[PDB]
Amino acid sequence: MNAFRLTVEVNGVTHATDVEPRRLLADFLRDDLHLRGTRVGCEHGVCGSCTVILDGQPVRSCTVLAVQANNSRIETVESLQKDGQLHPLQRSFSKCHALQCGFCTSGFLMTLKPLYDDEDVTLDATSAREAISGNLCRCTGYQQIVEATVDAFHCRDHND
Amino acid sequence: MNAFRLTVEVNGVTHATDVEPRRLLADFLRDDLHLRGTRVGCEHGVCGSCTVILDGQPVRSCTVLAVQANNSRIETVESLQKDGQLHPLQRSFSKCHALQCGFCTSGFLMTLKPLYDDEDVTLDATSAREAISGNLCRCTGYQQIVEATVDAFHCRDHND
Amino acid sequence: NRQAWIGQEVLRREDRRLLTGTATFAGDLGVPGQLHMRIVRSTQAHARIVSIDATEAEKTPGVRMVITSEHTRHLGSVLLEELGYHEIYENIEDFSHPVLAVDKVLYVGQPVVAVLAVDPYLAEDAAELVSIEYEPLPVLLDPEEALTGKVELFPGRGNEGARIKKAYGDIDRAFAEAEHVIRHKYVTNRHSGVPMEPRAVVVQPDPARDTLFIWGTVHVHDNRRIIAKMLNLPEVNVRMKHVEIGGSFGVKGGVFPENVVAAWAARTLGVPIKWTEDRVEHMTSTSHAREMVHKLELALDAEGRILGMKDEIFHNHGAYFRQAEPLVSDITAGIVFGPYRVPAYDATLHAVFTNKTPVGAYRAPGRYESTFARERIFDLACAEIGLSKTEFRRRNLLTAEDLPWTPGLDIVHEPYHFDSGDVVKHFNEALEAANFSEWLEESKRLRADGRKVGVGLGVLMDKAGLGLFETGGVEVSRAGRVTVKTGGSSVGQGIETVLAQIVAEELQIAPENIDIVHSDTELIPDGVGSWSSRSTVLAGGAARKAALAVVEKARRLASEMLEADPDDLELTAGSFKVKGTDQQISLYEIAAARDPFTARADNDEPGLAADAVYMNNAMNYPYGVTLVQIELDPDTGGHRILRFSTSTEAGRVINPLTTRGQIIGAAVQGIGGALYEEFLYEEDGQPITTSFMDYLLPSAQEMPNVDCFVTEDAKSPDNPFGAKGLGEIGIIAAGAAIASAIDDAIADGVHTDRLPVTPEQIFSRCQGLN
Amino acid sequence: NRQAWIGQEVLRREDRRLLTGTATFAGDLGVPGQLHMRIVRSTQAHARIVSIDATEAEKTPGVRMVITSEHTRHLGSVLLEELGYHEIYENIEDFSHPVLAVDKVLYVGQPVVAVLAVDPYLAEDAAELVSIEYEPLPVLLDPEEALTGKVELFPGRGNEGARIKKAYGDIDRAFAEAEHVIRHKYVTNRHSGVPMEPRAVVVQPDPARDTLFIWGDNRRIIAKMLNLPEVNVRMKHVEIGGSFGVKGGVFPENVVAAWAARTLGVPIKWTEDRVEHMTSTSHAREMVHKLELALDAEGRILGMKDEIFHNHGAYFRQAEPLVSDITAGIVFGPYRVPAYDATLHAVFTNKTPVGAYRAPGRYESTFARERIFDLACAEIGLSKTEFRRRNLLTAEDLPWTPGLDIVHEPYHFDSGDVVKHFNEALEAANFSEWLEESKRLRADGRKVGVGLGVLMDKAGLGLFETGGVEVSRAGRVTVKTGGSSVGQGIETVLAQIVAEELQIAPENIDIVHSDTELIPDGVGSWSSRSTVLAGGAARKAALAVVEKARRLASEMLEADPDDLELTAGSFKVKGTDQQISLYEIAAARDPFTARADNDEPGLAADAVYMNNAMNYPYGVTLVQIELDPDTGGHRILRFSTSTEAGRVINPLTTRGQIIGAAVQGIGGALYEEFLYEEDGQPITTSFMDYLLPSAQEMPNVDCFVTEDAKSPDNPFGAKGLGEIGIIAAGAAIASAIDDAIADGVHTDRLPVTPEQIFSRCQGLN
Ligand SMILES: Nc1ccn([C@@H]2O[C@H](COP(=O)(O)OP(=O)(O)OC[C@H]3Oc4nc5nc(N)nc(O)c5nc4C(S)=C3S)[C@@H](O)[C@H]2O)c(=O)n1
Ligand SMILES: Nc1ccn([C@@H]2O[C@H](COP(=O)(O)OP(=O)(O)OC[C@H]3Oc4nc5nc(N)nc(O)c5nc4C(S)=C3S)[C@@H](O)[C@H]2O)c(=O)n1
Ligand code: FES
Ligand code: FES
Ligand code: FES
Ligand code: FES
Ligand SMILES: [Mo]
Ligand SMILES: [Mo]
Repeated sequence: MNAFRLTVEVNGVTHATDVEPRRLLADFLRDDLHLRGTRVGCEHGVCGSCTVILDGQPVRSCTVLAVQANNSRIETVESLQKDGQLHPLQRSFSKCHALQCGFCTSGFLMTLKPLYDDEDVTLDATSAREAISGNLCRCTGYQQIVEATVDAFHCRDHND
Repeated sequence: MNAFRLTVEVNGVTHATDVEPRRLLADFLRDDLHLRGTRVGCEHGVCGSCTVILDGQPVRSCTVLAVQANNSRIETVESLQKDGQLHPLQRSFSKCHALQCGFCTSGFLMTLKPLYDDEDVTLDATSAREAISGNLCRCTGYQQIVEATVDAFHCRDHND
Repeated sequence: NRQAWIGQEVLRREDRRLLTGTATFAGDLGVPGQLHMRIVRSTQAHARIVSIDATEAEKTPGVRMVITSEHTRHLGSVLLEELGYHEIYENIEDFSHPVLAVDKVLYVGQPVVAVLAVDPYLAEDAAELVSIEYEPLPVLLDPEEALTGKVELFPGRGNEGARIKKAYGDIDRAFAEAEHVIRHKYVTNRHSGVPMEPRAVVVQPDPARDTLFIWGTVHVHDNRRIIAKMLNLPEVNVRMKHVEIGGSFGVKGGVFPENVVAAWAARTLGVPIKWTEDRVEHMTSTSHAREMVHKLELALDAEGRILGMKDEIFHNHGAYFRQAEPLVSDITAGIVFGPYRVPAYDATLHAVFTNKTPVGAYRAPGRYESTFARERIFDLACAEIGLSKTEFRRRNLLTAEDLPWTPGLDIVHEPYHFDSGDVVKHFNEALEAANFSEWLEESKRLRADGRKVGVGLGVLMDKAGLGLFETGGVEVSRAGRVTVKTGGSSVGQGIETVLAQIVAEELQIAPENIDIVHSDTELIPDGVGSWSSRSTVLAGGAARKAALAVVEKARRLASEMLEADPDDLELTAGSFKVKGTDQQISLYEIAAARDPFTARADNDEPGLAADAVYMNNAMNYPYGVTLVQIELDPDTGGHRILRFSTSTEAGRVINPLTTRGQIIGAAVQGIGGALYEEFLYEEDGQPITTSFMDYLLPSAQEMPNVDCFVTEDAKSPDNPFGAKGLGEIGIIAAGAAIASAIDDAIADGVHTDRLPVTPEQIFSRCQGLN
Repeated sequence: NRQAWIGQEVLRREDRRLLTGTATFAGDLGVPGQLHMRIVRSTQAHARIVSIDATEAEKTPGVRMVITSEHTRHLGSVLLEELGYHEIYENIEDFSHPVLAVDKVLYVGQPVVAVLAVDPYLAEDAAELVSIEYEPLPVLLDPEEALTGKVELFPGRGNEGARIKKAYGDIDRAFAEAEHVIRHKYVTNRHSGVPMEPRAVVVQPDPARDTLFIWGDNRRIIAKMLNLPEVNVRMKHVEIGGSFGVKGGVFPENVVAAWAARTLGVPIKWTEDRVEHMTSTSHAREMVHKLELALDAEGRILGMKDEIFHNHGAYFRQAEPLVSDITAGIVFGPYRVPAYDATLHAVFTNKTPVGAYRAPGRYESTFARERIFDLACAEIGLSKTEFRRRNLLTAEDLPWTPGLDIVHEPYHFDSGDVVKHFNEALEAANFSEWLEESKRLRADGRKVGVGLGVLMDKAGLGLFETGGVEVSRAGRVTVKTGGSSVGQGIETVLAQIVAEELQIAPENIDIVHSDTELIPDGVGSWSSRSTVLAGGAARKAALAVVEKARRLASEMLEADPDDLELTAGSFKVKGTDQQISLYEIAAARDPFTARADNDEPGLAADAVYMNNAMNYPYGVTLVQIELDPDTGGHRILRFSTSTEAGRVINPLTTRGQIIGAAVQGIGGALYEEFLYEEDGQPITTSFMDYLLPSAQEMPNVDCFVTEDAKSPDNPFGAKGLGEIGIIAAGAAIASAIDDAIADGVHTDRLPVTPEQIFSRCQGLN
């Protein structure tokens, strides 16, 4: 009855495809743009994993119909790694054991990404906690993540 | 480049799908209709396996564009067995070891099907050979196939 | 160069899969021709049914079939659970629904009817159109009024549950000759694991009928054994494939109704079937836990030492056993005493049924609920005796001396016997050195116009061998790399890293070169699994004598390769230096040479008849104290956990970096249980906490800026390597210590019973000022 | 009691899969996110290149990537042959593509560039748009012209093959000490199998720090070239629709797929075009035979001799040159051959690389001999039939460890004919013969001909073949084997073998193979091998489970005993009072301290292995053709191939193999040849030019004629059979035709075209 043609930029690669309006962005970004990197846990903007970069701003791929994202830049966890070398955020996350299961990793990493890429601010333990707070994890809890993020921002700025 | 809306009844089941015109019926039936029973060996109406029932007449699914089958009944080797039981032809094909690889089985079986279902004729070794001749096999030497078909037609008619 | 790896902090091997997103999860899987199962679940808590109307569900296009009960009570057994049985008696049932029975409904969220459609959007589109008319029955909710049993769940009745009893020597005289005898009942909150990945299954049938592929996440992925028997198509042919898991905490541990419906439907259609759970569903369908009622009693003398201790416990199992057999209930009744001198005892556990989601095993099952009440009766006892909780636990902990201390409680089957083989040692210096590390006294010293402090101890039934065995295998290669097969399962706690170190240590090969394969039942026809903080000494113990089988297979084989006998230099690179210092043969070239030359270059010795690995009768019991201080805002209900420090003795920490994750992470799950998480049912029967807006998971800001870790490796147990289970030791005493602190900070009576501690309860200080 | 399964006509197990459409073939497989690979192949038979980089291919939307030699050449290196003998010269040289050439091109069909698209249509669409610059080079086509300069394929020193010689006894003094000496040069076809399923490969990577899944046991090479092991396999079971040894082992396409699947993490699917098959896959049969034969006045053999030139095509696939080593070994077949010189040239030309087509080197040699024989029977005039009767075997002089450098087939060690007596086969296998003789009643029917076949079936193979037996719970048994189901009903043969030894209906045995995760090691199914080998495994395993039961089911009840009545599916104890079933034992012993089965073949000291297994089958083929002297058409009126072979496991399926094999050979005798124009361009590329036999032309008649004489020394004494039907189909037809004119046995070049049967009135003049 109604098909919609998407023209979306995802992790650089532009896509053109017809989708039914009701399909959520999360489901679209996993099918058939087989980027399983984005993960889905809650179903109502809470779990965190859901989270993707939309037009530079982190939003939940799960409270957005795929159709609402037409003519926009989208980035997922797949887009951090640049030629084998893991993006520093990914490195410090492993250097500080900031992840055990895997689920709360797309969510946090993508939340932290634009914050990283922009020259400010520092992230100290207190301000670090407030940053990630929009994402839930059932394994860490956060202590090491908070420790992980901070480490990432020191090799970033003051850096020997 | 503009897809055609096709409507075809396969094995009793109706279907409605857009296909590009250039897609061969064989590839349509295998994908996404996911009836791998139809097999493709040659590419120009020779091998036999290719063969399917179109509107009651056995034709090659490989010299026919899928779009050409619109509003028509098609039957494949999948449609033979009904409720666990193998259709008499399949049963006698095993009784006489009339197959070895598997490829030249859809082809022969579907060629023989309408011939079976219609009350005439008998099939004697000589007239049997001429019937299957439209299909090639590289394993049996036809000897057993010719023997297999005949058996099928005796339990059919003069049945005890 | 004798490079050591065990005990070292090495970055995980799993990390990169999950960071890049190359790793596949159950929901991530796609198979052409897929059907998408959606499940029509119950909307009544207790009801018998007439269901015959899926007509307009069957007639909406895109839907291939709707599975009713009549399809599945067939063959179509009812969910068996396995050994640990005796059995006493009996079993059926629960098992769950176990698969959609066309008669009665025993809780909201129970599977009744499954649909099968092309996409999951259309799947539940048709799920709505299914109509089932109900006869509402009366509803059971309180565990105590379950067994005072009118309103019986099973018409066969079918006495609610199983009654477990354990009791030493002469407690009649231990109590009768006691000065202070203390009676109080405690209630624990109903909460679970609620991991981030909901449950998900994918089944692809090989319609050649030979086999069946399950990228489902069935949590002992070597419990195809159930599905096999159920479907009567055993036992290979049900070949299980490896998938990553997004956390389980034992909550996902085992076979579900969804697992079998999919598998059945897959088999009889020759069509792949995919299933992906709602969060909402997860909250009403995935196994529950934690709900108990703890009547307790104590016998004490003018010294304050223990003489007698116990009364009845009511474990609310929900509506059904769900490979959630007395196992946990049996464990609970075994260790409500913890690591204490307890001369005698009287467990009378009543595992009972109610109209709630069937209870499974949450991280440290039955031990969070027991070490609470135990430490909530000890704290209460110090109020009447008069003197410190610190110096009560301090001198009637676990005399040793005593060790080996074969208890002390029962009649000791935890879970079978006999134990407690507490050959592992000094009970006290933990608590002593744990407070000499270093604060406690320093802010009992509080100018305390803010608030106060709390404690609690936890021993653990945490290597549940299982008994006898666990499989493992190591393989060297022509390409430099090493492969390890194991019966373990990466729930995401670092098995694939720990084992790699264990193998690295013994083989003298960097843990980078080692890869680990698990939960792929074609390579691994037999394994036990991963539950009850076990997989290291068991599956790591498998990896050892595997890697130790190659060294002989290799060093022996290398002496034949050159001509030198088995003595040389000392022999590691990993390679082979004879002499000092001519020539060498690498460990890989040895393997590459054993090609089709009459043989084979590998090992897989665990195990045979008279098993291997061998871990039998007695498990190790790790013990640990949690220390907490909380501040509270009294004009509202708020609180800020000012300090937190769990400290647990456990011989041989294999990977310190990762164990820290397992301690801190768990501890937080404890605070979640202590102050946030409760499944609330409305008095009529409907679940209230179904979303994430209701069920409160701890977030980043509210958590302690640090959980300090005090672990020491004194007294290694004797299962070489002398190591302990640690994957649960975080949460054990997290509930009791928070509770003690809250009561200490108010401060009235030390009189808290029911968890969690809601902000409404926590202005009973508006009363204090009034 | 009980009944017997082995040697009985049991309806095979593979049938139902194929009849219904449940059966999966590599081409039927689909995987989400798939890339469809189309390969841009050579259009020059011989040339160096200056390729484009499309660009115009990569530009077409839906194209993800285009693989040139740039990618695949670093690396892996050139394809890698096999074990492990033959490393006595040093190739490369060949192998094949390998994996993609940007230096020289050596045959029309050679993979140059691979594209990767979303559907297979866009693949061929964009592959066209690739443009390759060529510089043509002098084109080799004739095997003789190959070795005598002046044109070369491997412009270094190489340069054109391997030289394989075999000799002993005194050849020349035998040639000096003889009255009649016979010479002639025979030339043979170029066929292959041309099965009904073209080649197909699907690869799925586990991109997460892991493996590759492959559908289509020589994992071993791909693993090595990619340096991806420890495998890390993971070859998955798919049913195959005709190998005939053509689908062989490793192709260039096989490894490109794996490389690309690995370095992308994207499912990759490849299915071969028929035109591709006829120009890309294992060719065979192309041989030249110079033959010298020495005779006494009695007419017995005193020695054979001369050169053979095998046209290996452009490269060394498999065989490597296993086939070329074998051929030089058994041109003498089943005969008294005191001594001979056998010198063989494995040479290269600008043609599709050669593999091992059904009975490789046997169709070829068997022609040359039974044609140099009919020619002696012309020049001495002695009867064609009783020549062979006078001059085959040494009835009494067995074991017959041969003369010349023998056995050496391919190697180590011995060997000889210990298989049953030769002649009372040829004698006894003449039901119908001498009254098939009564001709012409002056007419137009003309033909009668004979051919003889020894086969190095057996080719140990070898040294072993893995197997395994699992009994568990639900009333079924699962048998794992190293072999492969290719259409010969292997899954059935084993099902019988096991069923017999296990006392349980074969309808209850399921057979698993070619799932490398499950089966960590194994050989395949080559030169008529597996029934003795892979069956000897299944026996060894099924013989182990019975001792696991009938000794540890002794303890489950009382007593030892140990007892009368061994099995009827169970074990009634010490009389007919009741018992434990065989599944019930297995049901009991799983979580209780052990596991309930066996995979006894084998250990560090091997198993099952039937060790250098000799095991030579033998027989005759009998042919009566009718000719139409102008037109030159023909009607094979009567046909009967004969075979003595061990025990014959299944009479029904064995008949299929024999009959089936013959038609392939008859096809080779009068229908099939790969033709090439002067510039090296392949001509017979479609199906209208390459004529496969059809239902009408083939004899309504094929007489199964098998005899169980002395069994060999490999348990239940059996033989290889899937290759004997074809052997003599060349030699017998040709002799039948020359008898059919007549003017005498002077035909060499196969096949036999009707234009050649235009000796019509060059018979009248
Ligand atoms: N890096 C590590 C990991 C584990 N261990 C210890 O060695 C053994 C290996 O772990 P395992 O045998 O898998 O322990 P369990 O089978 O009990 O599972 C781990 C434990 O802790 C967990 N940690 C988890 N972490 C994540 N991210 N996700 C889950 O689902 C987890 N589920 C669990 C569950 S369930 C429990 S009970 C455990 O005793 C553990 O205490 C260790 O010393 N060092
Ligand atoms: N029902 C049977 C089948 C086989 N045998 C014999 O026992 C052995 C088991 O078969 P196998 O080990 O597979 O023999 P090969 O590996 O040589 O393969 C069989 C033979 O014959 C064939 N038969 C085929 N039939 C079909 N339909 N399709 C193919 O691709 C086939 N490919 C082959 C090829 S290749 C050859 S050479 C063989 O020696 C055979 O002669 C038997 O006694 N009874
Ligand atoms: S599921 Fe979409 S935001 Fe948590
Ligand atoms: S969510 Fe399970 S590890 Fe962080
Ligand atoms: S392949 Fe299409 S008709 Fe034979
Ligand atoms: S078995 Fe290969 S075509 Fe009949
Ligand atoms: Mo657990
Ligand atoms: Mo073959």
